[PDB]
Amino acid sequence: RECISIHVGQAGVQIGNACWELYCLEHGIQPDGHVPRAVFVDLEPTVIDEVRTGTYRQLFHPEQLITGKEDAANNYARGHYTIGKEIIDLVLDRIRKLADQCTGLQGFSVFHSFGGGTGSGFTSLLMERLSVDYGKKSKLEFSIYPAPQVSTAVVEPYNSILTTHTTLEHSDCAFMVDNEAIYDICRRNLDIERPTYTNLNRLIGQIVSSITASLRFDGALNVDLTEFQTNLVPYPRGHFPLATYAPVISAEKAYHEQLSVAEITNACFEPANQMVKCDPRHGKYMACCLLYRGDVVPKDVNAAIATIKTKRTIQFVDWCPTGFKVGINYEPPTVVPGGDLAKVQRAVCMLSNTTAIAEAWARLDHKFDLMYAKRAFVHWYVGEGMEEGEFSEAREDMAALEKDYEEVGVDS
Amino acid sequence: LSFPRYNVAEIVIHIRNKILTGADGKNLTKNDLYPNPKPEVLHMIYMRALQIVYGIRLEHFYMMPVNSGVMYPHLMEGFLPFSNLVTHLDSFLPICRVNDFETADILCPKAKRTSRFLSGIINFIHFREACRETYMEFLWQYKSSADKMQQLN
Amino acid sequence: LSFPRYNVAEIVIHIRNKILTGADGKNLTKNDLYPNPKPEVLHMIYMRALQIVYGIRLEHFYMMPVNSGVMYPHLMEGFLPFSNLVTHLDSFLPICRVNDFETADILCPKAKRTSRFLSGIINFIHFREACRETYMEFLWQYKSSADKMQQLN
Amino acid sequence: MIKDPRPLNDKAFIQQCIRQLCEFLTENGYAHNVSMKSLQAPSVKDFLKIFTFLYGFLCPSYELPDTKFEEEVPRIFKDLGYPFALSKSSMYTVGAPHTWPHIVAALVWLIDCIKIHTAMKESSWGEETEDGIMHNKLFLDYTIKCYESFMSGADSFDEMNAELQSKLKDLFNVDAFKLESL
Amino acid sequence: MIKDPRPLNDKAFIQQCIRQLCEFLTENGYAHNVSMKSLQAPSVKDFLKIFTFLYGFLCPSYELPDTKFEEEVPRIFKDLGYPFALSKSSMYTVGAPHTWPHIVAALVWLIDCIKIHTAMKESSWGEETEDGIMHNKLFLDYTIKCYESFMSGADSFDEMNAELQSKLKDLFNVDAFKLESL
Amino acid sequence: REIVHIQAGQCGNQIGAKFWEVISDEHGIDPTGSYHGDSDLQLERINVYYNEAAGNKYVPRAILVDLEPGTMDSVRSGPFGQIFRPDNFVFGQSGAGNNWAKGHYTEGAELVDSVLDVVRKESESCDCLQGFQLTHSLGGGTGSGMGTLLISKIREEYPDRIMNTFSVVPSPKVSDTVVEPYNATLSVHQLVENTDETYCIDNEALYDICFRTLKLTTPTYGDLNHLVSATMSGVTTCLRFPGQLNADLRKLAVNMVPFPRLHFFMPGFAPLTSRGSQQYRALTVPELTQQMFDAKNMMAACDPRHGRYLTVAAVFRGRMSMKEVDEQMLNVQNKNSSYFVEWIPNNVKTAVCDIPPRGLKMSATFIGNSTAIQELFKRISEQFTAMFRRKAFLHWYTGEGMDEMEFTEAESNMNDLVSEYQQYQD
Ligand SMILES: CC(=O)O[C@H]1C(=O)[C@@]2(C)[C@H]([C@H](OC(=O)c3ccccc3)[C@]3(O)C[C@H](OC(=O)[C@H](O)[C@@H](NC(=O)c4ccccc4)c4ccccc4)C(C)=C1C3(C)C)[C@]1(OC(C)=O)CO[C@@H]1C[C@@H]2O
Ligand SMILES: Nc1nc2c(ncn2[C@@H]2O[C@H](COP(=O)(O)OP(=O)(O)OP(=O)(O)O)[C@@H](O)[C@H]2O)c(=O)[nH]1
Ligand SMILES: Nc1nc2c(ncn2[C@@H]2O[C@H](COP(=O)(O)OP(=O)(O)O)[C@@H](O)[C@H]2O)c(=O)[nH]1
Ligand SMILES: [Mg+2]
Ligand SMILES: [Zn+2]
Repeated sequence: RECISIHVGQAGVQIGNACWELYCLEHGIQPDGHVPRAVFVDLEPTVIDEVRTGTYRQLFHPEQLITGKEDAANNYARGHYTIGKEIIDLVLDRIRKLADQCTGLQGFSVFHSFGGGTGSGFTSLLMERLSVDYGKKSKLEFSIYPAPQVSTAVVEPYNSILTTHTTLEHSDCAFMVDNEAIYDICRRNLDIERPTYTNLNRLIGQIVSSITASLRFDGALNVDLTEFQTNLVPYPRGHFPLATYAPVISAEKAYHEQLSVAEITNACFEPANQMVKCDPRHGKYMACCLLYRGDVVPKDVNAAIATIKTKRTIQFVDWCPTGFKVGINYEPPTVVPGGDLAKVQRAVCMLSNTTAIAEAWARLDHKFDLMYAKRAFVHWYVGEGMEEGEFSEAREDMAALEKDYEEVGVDS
Repeated sequence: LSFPRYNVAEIVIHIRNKILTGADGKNLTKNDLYPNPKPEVLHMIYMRALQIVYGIRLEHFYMMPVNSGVMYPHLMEGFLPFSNLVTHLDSFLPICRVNDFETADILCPKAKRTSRFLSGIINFIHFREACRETYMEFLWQYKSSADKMQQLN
Repeated sequence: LSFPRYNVAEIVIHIRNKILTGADGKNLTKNDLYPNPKPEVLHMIYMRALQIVYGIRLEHFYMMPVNSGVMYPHLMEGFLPFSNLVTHLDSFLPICRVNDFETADILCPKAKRTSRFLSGIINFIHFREACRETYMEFLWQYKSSADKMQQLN
Repeated sequence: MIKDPRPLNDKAFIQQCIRQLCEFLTENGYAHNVSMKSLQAPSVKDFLKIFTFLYGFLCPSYELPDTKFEEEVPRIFKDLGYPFALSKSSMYTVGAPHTWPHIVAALVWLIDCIKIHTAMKESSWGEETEDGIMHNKLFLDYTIKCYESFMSGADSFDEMNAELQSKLKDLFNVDAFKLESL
Repeated sequence: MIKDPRPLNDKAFIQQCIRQLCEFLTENGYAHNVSMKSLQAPSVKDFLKIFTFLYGFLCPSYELPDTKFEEEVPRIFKDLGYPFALSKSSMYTVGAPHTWPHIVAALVWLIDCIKIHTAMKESSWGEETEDGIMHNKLFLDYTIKCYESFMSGADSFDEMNAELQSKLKDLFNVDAFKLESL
Repeated sequence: REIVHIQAGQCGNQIGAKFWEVISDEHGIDPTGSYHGDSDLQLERINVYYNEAAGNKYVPRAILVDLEPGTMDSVRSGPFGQIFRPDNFVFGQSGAGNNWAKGHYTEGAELVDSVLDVVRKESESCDCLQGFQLTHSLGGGTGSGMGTLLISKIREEYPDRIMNTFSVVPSPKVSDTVVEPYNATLSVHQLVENTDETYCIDNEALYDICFRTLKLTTPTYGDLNHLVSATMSGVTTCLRFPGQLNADLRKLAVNMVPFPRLHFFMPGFAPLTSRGSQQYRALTVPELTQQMFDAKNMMAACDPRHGRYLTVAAVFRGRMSMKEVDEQMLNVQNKNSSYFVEWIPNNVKTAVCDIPPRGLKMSATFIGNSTAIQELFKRISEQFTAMFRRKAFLHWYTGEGMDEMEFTEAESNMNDLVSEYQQYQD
């Protein structure tokens, strides 16, 4: 029934504090109410401390807040092997101590930031140690994969080609939200050149609320977590769909809010609104899980979608007749009291697997090579319990992820 | 099936002394022979043993039979040492008093069976040493009498 | 392996007296032979020893074998003394009653082993001195009788 | 052994592979019906029957352990010297469109091992040992013979020594009425 | 020995070096697969396997101590008489673009040592000693023979002295029925 | 986390006074007083530079190494001079001769053990050590020689903790010493092989940047020092503050050093406007990147425009949009694709603290790893040879127990170091 969550890496923790905020906010549980149902991991104390100093301070147990005073290191190796190792046990312990206390759970919603040290590496083995300790569950990892041109870390790809290959054979469904492609939404669909990280977080903090929160919440067309991976992954590769939200209108500027279904659903497939720089440049969808929430008439959907199924310029895979999982919830969304999110009475958090990422992975793989081609910051990992193996052998890994996402599509 | 002369600890010491060399022996430990034997460690031991006894080299473990007719010869060299290793162990282990050797012994070793084998080899190796002394003494006697021949003609 | 006749302190004194000369011997101290021997000090000792016994010179330690076929002969002279040193020590140490000498003894010396070697050399050196006296006495006897020959013809 | 020389994404080559597998199974008495058609996208259950059959030519009477095949099958290909790693997830989806080409290729490579190993059971020297033995073929004969005796409780080796001396007289023309007749 | 005569920054010469290394490894039974490709930028782990192999031709059964290779490898090249210092930091980055040319060069020089040393185990005189010995080849023979006897518990050396006098009569035609017959 | 500053030599020392003059105020620590901190955040992370004893006395955890009393006796007899525990003063009343050899082999080598002693007392302080900060000048004895030794020892004692080095490489135009290239070439040598992050500052790159970027007409040393100390505060201490995207010495190290040499950077501060007038506030952000990335404004002597970059780390510290930050960086990376090296898709390492420099609204430290610094070690290396050739003031070295092969060594080493760096400019 439940779904634990492990927010790993400063980012996965910032986003965590955010997604965790939106929660109580739409459940009437102020600062000090019940008890969360997740944990927080980081090898840099000062960040988890922010959850220990700032807002939502006492809504957590100093037990579900793991820290390694030591060093973060923007390098996979160190975070996965060398350092990150020391903490893992302890980490697990909570996701085994928190996993027990419950009643027939469904899985762990993992929150990490692909291209980091504590986020890429660590998790790599966290999800790793999970796939074995609970192979019998769902492993949906919600990632924030590398901005297409606006990356931060100098190594980023090293850290992301490595978190992909190690987690690939362990996740159930990996959701992806592109940090940059979300900015566009903040520039083009909300207008603000002042987007603090605290915003992107409010956003995913939204799209995510549509996943677990409301879905695990009764409705006219419930959709379990398992449901996802089933209706969402055509193949064992921990396939990565993309998150998209519909009413991303500004709560100040424009106001046409009352945008009946027929509209908000069409607003999902236009590439300028998908929290991912993977513009459907060719990527044929192969399965979409349209999660609606608020006042929505099933016919409105079983029509708004029909209209789409016949737009053709939206070309769905061949081997897939119908790939539209319609998830209907009741309670409308719940916008921050005064952030910058419109606040409509219905939304569409549609996520999907698109042959599109054939790109995004490509463009991120290429990156890697360029540097590896010169070993660039390699000495930083080797000296951290890794080898020419793990790199070269994780490169070959993704290689067959560029072929995979190619074969499962583009062909009939 | 009598009891093996040696347990794993002793077996390591005899392999170091008599079969493996330098780094190879120094790296060899109990845990890569029991309770689950690392097939690639046994490969090295069984191979070195054969080399010592039959005077044979690494290269001989890469011989390709002529009537195989495979399509990609270069893709098969990973398998050659196994195939040859098996063919020779067929002939050698009966000498070391082991008659029930099977291909699965190389591909998927069991603790007790492989400790029985290594004892049999180690035993035989101690015996041929005793024979070497006798043999080399006779050899020195005849090649020295073949010299007192050319020194007399 | 019996016990070496001398400990390091005595070994230094015998090397000064019988093998090294002037500055070379004066510089020689316990700590460059134990507990970790300075390979270049042993090089000098082993080399001088060979010179004394075989009547051989520094130049002989720079002989290049003819069928080597190296690309940069002048870049190899650092190695030549080592290679030759080893080739001769192969023949000499068995004479000084040392049979287990190995190349690593020059490149990477151990305290006890090298003190065993230096004792064996020092021992042999004392013995050939005793033989020198006997030999030179016979030599003086025969080259003096070869003179009483030309003084009589 | 690093980059695959094989045209794995050429239809004809994958079709050639399937043909070889089909042929081999049929010609070696495989118990279940197979055809070019039935081998285009086998079920995992099928694959495991086929793999078990082929591998049984190398390990007689072999059955794969009842769980963890996704670990075992790849391990076996590794231990046989297959130059290319087979992923855990390949194993769950062996018959899938972008997967079967790699797997059928692997099976046909295994078939090639069988061929090599079968030829090896017909025909495929070391005269000196690296611990100072000369005429090793003579020493081994001597040593083996002594061992049989020893293993029979024998305390001395006169028979074996006598025979060794006979052969050593012939290897270097020498005895008594030769070395002292001169 | 001071300034390197070798064209270390000529691609062809570094390629020539790699070729020599590749050839040598393959032709001397090196256990791991190597190719012109695999040797362009080896890992430190690889380098250490390659170095250990090569050096083992000089120090049989050699393994490098389990820590401090960055100190050891350079020390060994120094003690072998390599004219050029190899830095501690070279050792951590052996395969790196501006480093491998120096290191491959060093390995090929080591290979040349092996060649020199192997030839030396075939073929490569001192008739007078610098402490007054004349006919040292005769003295050494005498001295060695006396030592064997001595080392056997012998107290006198009549056999050896007698043999020495035989040879000294032949070196200067002289005895008794010669020096007094005149 | 933590660090332990090291004031090697006079310069490195003089600067200590300025680095601590600043940092303290950027942490509300009065002379011997405690934390008067205008806020409450300038305390949760102080540890990085102090120690708890009394309860109002957080003492700087640095080391003051010098063979010239008068110096430390000027730093200890002035302003903040009375905050260092006397134990910190590792003096060498000997003759602090201006010889690299006199402070590295003969005179300094003695005072070393009595230093390492303390560098251990401070390291084994508490919690977890990160690395050590090192200030000095590569143009003197107590600086290049003795300080370059202090590290060679430090890096043997904790090859784990990092080593940032702040070197005052010998300014071009005019050398404030004569053997300079001797004391220098010899210290850079030691650097390229121990510390793993070096920030090279040039007394004349400063003047310039201080007389034209600050209409400042009488730039006393105190100033230069002050400007420098401003950058080293943005680097370390800063990142030991919260941030949307924070980093720390390692991130900085693990994102800036592609190849183990250690590589040297060139720090640049953001708001560098003259007092009154200039107080333009054009600091929205494009104004900071405008700044930081221009030629002038690089504390180094060389000009970036003269050679690609390998890495860059804009360590900003003042509330801004992870969008207008992450964005700007890009255009910057495209307007100058020319010089920014290619085999690194994203050279830049954007870092973002929150709280800014006490009195300012928005700043951003720049730590550039450009190939341009090739054209400096060249300089140095040249000066050497031109004088080495004639063994100029060499007797002051050898006569101090040195080697004719020692100088050879360094030059070459550091000389090769020039070579390599070009391997990427191409
Ligand atoms: C009324 C007002 O706003 O005054 C400003 C000011 O006029 C200006 C010109 C300051 C001023 O700085 C200088 O004039 C300066 C003098 C020598 C060397 C370098 C700089 C200022 O003195 C410097 C001072 O800086 C700080 O307070 C920072 O926290 C800074 N602190 C110190 O450097 C410091 C100085 C003395 C004692 C202790 C610390 C800092 C920067 C980075 C990291 C840590 C601390 C500021 C904003 C100002 C004055 C006071 C006029 C500027 O510099 C800095 C470092 O902020 C020079 O260009 C900037 C722009 C500022 O607006
Ligand atoms: N959406 C979003 N992205 C973030 C946030 N914080 C960081 N990121 C992104 O995630 C990546 C940063 O990872 P880091 O913060 O460097 O590292 P980490 O993953 O927390 O772990 P360490 O490297 O060990 O510190 C960059 O690509 C950032 O753009 C956040 O709050 N929200
Ligand atoms: N920025 C700066 N440079 C200094 C200071 N003091 C000396 N220098 C520089 O340091 C060099 C001289 O070395 P010095 O510090 O006297 O050496 P030491 O005292 O013997 O270790 C010259 O290049 C000076 O410009 C200072 O307070 N600030
Ligand atoms: Mg972090
Ligand atoms: Zn409206």
